[PDB]
Amino acid sequence: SMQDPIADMLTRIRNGQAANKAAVTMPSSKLKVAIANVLKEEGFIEDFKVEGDTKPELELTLKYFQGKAVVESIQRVSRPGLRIYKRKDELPKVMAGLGIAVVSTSKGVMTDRAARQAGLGGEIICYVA
Amino acid sequence: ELQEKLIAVNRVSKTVKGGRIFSFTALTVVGDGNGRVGFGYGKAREVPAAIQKAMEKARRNMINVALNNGTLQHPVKGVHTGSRVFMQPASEGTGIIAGGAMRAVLEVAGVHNVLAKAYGSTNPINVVRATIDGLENMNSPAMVAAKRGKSVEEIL
Amino acid sequence: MVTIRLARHGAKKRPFYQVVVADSRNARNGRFIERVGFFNPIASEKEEGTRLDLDRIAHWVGQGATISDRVAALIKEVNKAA
Amino acid sequence: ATVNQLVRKPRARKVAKSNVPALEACPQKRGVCTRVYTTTPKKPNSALRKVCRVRLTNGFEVTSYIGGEGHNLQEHSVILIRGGRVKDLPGVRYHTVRGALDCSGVKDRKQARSKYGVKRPK
Amino acid sequence: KIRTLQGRVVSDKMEKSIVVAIERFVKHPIYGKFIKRTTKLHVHDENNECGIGDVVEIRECRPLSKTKSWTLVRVVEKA
Amino acid sequence: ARYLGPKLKLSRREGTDLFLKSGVRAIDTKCKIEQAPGQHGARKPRLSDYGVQLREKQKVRRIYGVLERQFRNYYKEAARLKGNTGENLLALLEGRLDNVVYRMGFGATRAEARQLVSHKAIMVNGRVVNIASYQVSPNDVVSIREKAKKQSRVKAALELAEQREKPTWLEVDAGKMEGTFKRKPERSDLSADINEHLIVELYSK
RNA sequence: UAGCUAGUAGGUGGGGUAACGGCUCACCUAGGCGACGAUCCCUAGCUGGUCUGAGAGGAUGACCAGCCACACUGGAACUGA
RNA sequence: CCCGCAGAAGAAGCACCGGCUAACUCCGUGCCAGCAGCCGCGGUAAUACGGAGGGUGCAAGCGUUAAUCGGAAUUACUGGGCGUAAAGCGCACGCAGGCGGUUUGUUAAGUCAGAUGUGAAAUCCCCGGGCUCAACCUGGGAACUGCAUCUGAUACUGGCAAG
Ligand SMILES: [Mg+2]
Ligand SMILES: [Mg+2]
Ligand SMILES: [Mg+2]
Ligand SMILES: [Mg+2]
Ligand SMILES: [Mg+2]
Ligand SMILES: [Mg+2]
Ligand SMILES: [Mg+2]
Ligand SMILES: [Mg+2]
Ligand SMILES: [Mg+2]
Ligand SMILES: [Mg+2]
Ligand SMILES: [Mg+2]
Ligand SMILES: [Mg+2]
Ligand SMILES: [Mg+2]
Ligand SMILES: [Mg+2]
Ligand SMILES: [Mg+2]
Ligand SMILES: [Mg+2]
Ligand SMILES: [Mg+2]
Ligand SMILES: [Mg+2]
Ligand SMILES: [Mg+2]
Ligand SMILES: [Mg+2]
Ligand SMILES: [Mg+2]
Ligand SMILES: [Mg+2]
Ligand SMILES: [Mg+2]
Ligand SMILES: [Mg+2]
Ligand SMILES: [Mg+2]
Ligand SMILES: [Mg+2]
Ligand SMILES: [Mg+2]
Ligand SMILES: [Mg+2]
Repeated sequence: SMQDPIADMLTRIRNGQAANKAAVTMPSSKLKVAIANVLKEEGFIEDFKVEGDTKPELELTLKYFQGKAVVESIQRVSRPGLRIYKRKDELPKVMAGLGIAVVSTSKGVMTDRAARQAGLGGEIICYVA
Repeated sequence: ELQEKLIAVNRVSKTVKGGRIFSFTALTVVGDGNGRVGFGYGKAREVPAAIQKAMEKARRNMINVALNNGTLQHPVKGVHTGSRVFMQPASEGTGIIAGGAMRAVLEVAGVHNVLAKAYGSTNPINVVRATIDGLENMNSPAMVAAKRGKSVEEIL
Repeated sequence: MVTIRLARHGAKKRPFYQVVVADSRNARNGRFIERVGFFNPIASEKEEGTRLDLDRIAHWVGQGATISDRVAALIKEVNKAA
Repeated sequence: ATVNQLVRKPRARKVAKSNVPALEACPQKRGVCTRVYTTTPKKPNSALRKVCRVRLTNGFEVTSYIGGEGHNLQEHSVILIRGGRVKDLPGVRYHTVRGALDCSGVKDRKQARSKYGVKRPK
Repeated sequence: KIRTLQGRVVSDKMEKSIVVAIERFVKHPIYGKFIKRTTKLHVHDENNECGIGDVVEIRECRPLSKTKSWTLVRVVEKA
Repeated sequence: ARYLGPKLKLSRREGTDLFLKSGVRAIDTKCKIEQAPGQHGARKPRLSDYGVQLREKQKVRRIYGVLERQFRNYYKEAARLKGNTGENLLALLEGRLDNVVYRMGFGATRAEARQLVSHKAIMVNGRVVNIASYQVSPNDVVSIREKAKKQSRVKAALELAEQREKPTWLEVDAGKMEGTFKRKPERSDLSADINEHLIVELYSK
C-alpha cells in the first residue's frame, strides 16, 4: 500500500532529478501543494501546476543549473513509523543554514528559519540540501 | 605553496615461479594550503621511487575545495568502499581533531579547525578517498545562491 | 521546634557557619527549612564575613522560631553595625 | 531495526564474561597448592612450564603459573594468585605472586625486582 | 475549574463501580515512537449511570474502597 | 619534585638550548652540544608523530622545571579558560613565580630563581611568597627583600640580566630590586620556537 | 514463569482508627488482575549524585545530604504528643 | 605564623628500551632456562630471556592485578545490517498490534507557544573572595534538559461526523 504520500513525492522528485526529467507529476493533496509552495519559494524547483478536478495531479518543473540537480539531497524525516516534533529551540539547521527544513507549524507549513523567527516548533516534515 | 606529505607506505608482494616479488606502495597527499588538495598512490620496487611516483600523480589531478575561513563549510559525510567518514566545522582555535590519514589530507588542504571521525574501515587509501570526496561534495553560500537563483543575504 | 542556628561547614580549623532555620530535632548539618545567611568567624579585614537576611529572620521569629545564642549575638552585631 | 520491533524488545547489552572468574572481582586471592608440576607448552614453543593446581579460599580449583627461575613450592603451601594468562599454556589463567605469603622472590634478579618480590641489594 | 480525566468505560458489572481505561498517548523514552499506554482506574459511579464503551469524565477523591478512589462527574457519548 | 641531574644533558637530549646554565661560558664549550646524549647519541632514527610531540613537550617542561602532573594540570586549566589553549598554557607557564623572577633578573637560571623563592627571598606585594608555582597576577609588584638584597648572587644575576634581553611585559628596577608584573605576556612576545600546538594535541589524544 | 485471586472485587449495615479505607465483621452481588507481562522465580535499599562519554547513553549509589527498613531470630502490645 | 642557630648538611626510587610505544649496545645461555598486554622471542652472533653499561618515562612515588566507561558505529535512538561474510520463517491465511488515499467540518488528545508553581541544600560549570599558592573552603549567578496546572494556535497526527 501507499502509506506515505509526502515521502513518495520526495522520492519522485529525487528520481526525476537523477534521471534528468524536466517535470514530475503525482496525485495532488493539500499538504503536497503546501510543501511545493515552500520549495518554490525557497527556489529548489522552478514551478508547480495542479491540474484536474476529480483527481488532480500536481506537476512540478524541476530545476537544473550546470547539468546537475539543484536539489542535491532530499530526505523525509518525520515519517509515519516515527513522528518527529521539535521545539523552537531544537529546530535543526540543515547544512549549517544552507539547506532548508520544511516544518509544519501551528501557522501552516513553513521553512525552519521562518518558523524559528515566529517562535514556534512543529512537525519536521523533511530536510532539503 | 604545494606542501606535500606521505601518509603511509606499505610493502606488497606478488608470487612467481621463483619465489616472492616484493614491492612498495606509497600514498602521498599534496595541497596548497588554500583549498587545493590532491592525493597520489604510487607503486615501485623500492620506496623512494614509489614515493616519487606518488608525488607526481598527486601533483596532477588535485582538486579545489570551497573552504570558509580555514574550516569546513557545513557538516559533511563521505563514503567509499568501507571508509565512511564524518567531518564537522568547528570554532577557530579548536585545531584539527582528526585521525591519521584524515589529518594529513585536511592539513595539506588548509583546514585548521575540524572535528572528524573515520567510521567503518580505516584503510588509509580508502579513508583518503572518502575524505577527498567529502570535501569536494561541499558547496559554499556563493554556490548555493547561484544554484537557487538568490542572493547570499536571503540564504544567510 | 523550628529554630535559627549555625550549621558548621568549611575545613578543619577554618569553620564557616551557614545560618539556617530548621526543626531543632534535625541534625546540625542535616535537613533544614531555609538558609537565611552565613557567618565566617575567621573572616579577615576587608572581607564581610557576616550576612544575615534580616527580613526572613523577622518573618520566622514572628512565626515562632527560637534563636540560638550565637545567632542572637550576630543579629545584635549586624544591627549595631548597620 | 524497525522502531516497533525495538520498542517491543529493545537491544540487549552484551554481557561480557571475565577472563579471571575465580578471582570473583578480587585483585588477588589466597589458595593452597594442591599440586605443583611441570607441563608442556602449546604449539610453537618448547619448555617445561611450572604450574600449580590451587584450592582457593572460595572453593575454586584453579591452576596457576609460577614465574621466575626456581621456586620453594610444594603441597600445602599457601600462596596468593593474581590475574593474568600465559597465552602459552592452555587453560592457565592466573599467576602466582612472587614475594608473598609462601613464595620467595627470585634469586639474583637485579631488574623488575618489584615484579619478582626481590628486595633491593646494597 | 477542577482537574478531571476522560476515559472509556471498560466494564460496569460491580455495582456502583466502573473500570475506566484512560489511554494516554505517551512518547517512548529512547526510541521516540509514540506508544498508546493505558491506565485502568476503578471509578465509583452512583446510580450506575453508565454503559460499556461510554466516554466519561472523572475526578479524584478520598478513597471509597480498597481500589476505588475516583468518581465520575458526567457521562458523554453513551454509545 | 625537582629534576636532580645533568642540565646540559637535558639540553643535549632536546636538541635546542633550554637555558639551564648562566651563559657565562658557551654550552658548546661546556659540552658536546652537537652529539646527542649517551653511548648511542650519534644516531637519528626517524621520529614518529607521537615522538616528535613528546620531544617538544619535554623541551618546554625542562625549560621551566615542571613535573608531569603539574604540567597536565596547567594544560587542563588552560583548556578550561576561554581563548586559545596553547596560548593560554604558555601564558600560565610564564606567569609562574619562579619564571617571573628569572625574567626580572634576580636569578641567573630558573633553577636559581626557584631556589631563591624556596628560601623565602622574594616578596609579592610585601609578603614573602614561598611557592614556585605561585601565579603572579597583572599589576603585581614583586621585590627582593633587603636581606637577600645584599646577596652577591642576586647582584651578579642582575648584571647577567642586563646583558640579557629585557621583557616588554615586566618593568624592573635594579637598584630597588623590584619589578612590576604589568600584564601577562603575549604569545608574540614569547619565543616562536615553542610549538605549544604540539603539546595541546598530545594532551588531547 | 500464562493464568492468578474467596476478604478476593464491589455493595448495604454494624464495629474499629486521630483520619479515609475489606481496616474488621454479618449478609448481598460475582466480581477483580492479566500478553501495556498479572502470578511465580532470581537479584536489589531508593534519590540528589559519582565515574565515564562530544553527546545520546553505559556503569554505579563508598564519603556528604534527603527518604525507607532493621536493631540476636520470630511475635505482641503497653506507655506516650 | 614570625625571629635566631649551625652546616650541603638529614632526605631518590620504580618501571621500561623488537613493533604498537618515547628509549640500544656488550656479555651469559642455546626451543633450555625463561619472557609476554597483542603480535611473538629463545634450537650457538638473542636490540624480545638473565646480568652489565647507556638511555627513556614517571617521581616520593613507580609497577602489577581487579573493576567501570571510552575507543567499540562491537546491541547501531543519534548510529548497523540480512544474494555469496552471522542473518529472510518452507509457503500461505489471519486475531490482538503497527501503519493508513482524498475533501470538508468540528474537537483539541498528541503537537506547538506563553505564563504560574515546583524541580531541597551539596555537587557540575561561570565571575568573584579567603587559606603564602594549590588542593580545599566560600558569595552570587547559571544550570537542574523534568513535572504539574492554566491560557492560546489548527499545520500535521488522533477522535467524531459527513463526503
Ligand atoms: Mg573576634
Ligand atoms: Mg618451536
Ligand atoms: Mg607530588
Ligand atoms: Mg577524548
Ligand atoms: Mg460503609
Ligand atoms: Mg459507622
Ligand atoms: Mg540485599
Ligand atoms: Mg562514544
Ligand atoms: Mg560504611
Ligand atoms: Mg525485635
Ligand atoms: Mg497511648
Ligand atoms: Mg621508538
Ligand atoms: Mg645468553
Ligand atoms: Mg621484561
Ligand atoms: Mg647460542
Ligand atoms: Mg620487547
Ligand atoms: Mg632482557
Ligand atoms: Mg557504543
Ligand atoms: Mg556489521
Ligand atoms: Mg558458507
Ligand atoms: Mg532460509
Ligand atoms: Mg523464501
Ligand atoms: Mg491520512
Ligand atoms: Mg487507526
Ligand atoms: Mg492539548
Ligand atoms: Mg585567590
Ligand atoms: Mg540544586
Ligand atoms: Mg484530522
